[PDB]
Amino acid sequence: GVEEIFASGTWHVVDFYGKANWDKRNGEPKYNAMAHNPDKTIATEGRKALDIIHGFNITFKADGTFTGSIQNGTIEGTWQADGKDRTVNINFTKTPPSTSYNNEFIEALNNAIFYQGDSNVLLLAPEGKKTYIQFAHNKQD
Ligand SMILES: [Ca+2]
Ligand SMILES: [Ca+2]
Ligand SMILES: [Ca+2]
Repeated sequence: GVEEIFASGTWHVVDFYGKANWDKRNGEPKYNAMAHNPDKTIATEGRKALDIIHGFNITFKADGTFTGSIQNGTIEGTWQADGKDRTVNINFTKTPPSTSYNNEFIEALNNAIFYQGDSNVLLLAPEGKKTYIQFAHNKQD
C-alpha cells in the first residue's frame, strides 16, 4: 500500500522538474539546468540553489504525520495517500520562517495530488501534471 512508498525512509530533494511528461516520469530538472546555463552568473546561482535545496528533506510516518527540514527549521503536518489511484494530500501545520526556496518547496508539496515512484525515487505532481518535485533516499551532493 501507500506506506510502502511514502514511509520508506527519509526523502531528500533531487530537483524541481518542468515541461513534464508525467506518463513517462520525465521532465527538465530546474536547478541542475540552471547550474549549466551558459551565462556564468546564472550558473553560479544554480549551484547555490542546488546546495540549498539538497538540504531539504521530509520523512512520512505510517501514522499519517510527517516532519521535514528546510531553510530555518522544520516543517510538520499530516498526509494521506490512496494507492488505488496514486493520489496524495499533504497538509502543513508548521512551516519555518519563509525564504524563496522554502516557499517553492512548500507550494510544490501543498499542490501535490499525484505520485509515482519506486525504491529509489518519489515524484509528486500537481493536478495539471506539468511539473513535479523528485526525491531520493540519499542526500544529493
Ligand atoms: Ca481515491
Ligand atoms: Ca553527487
Ligand atoms: Ca554522492
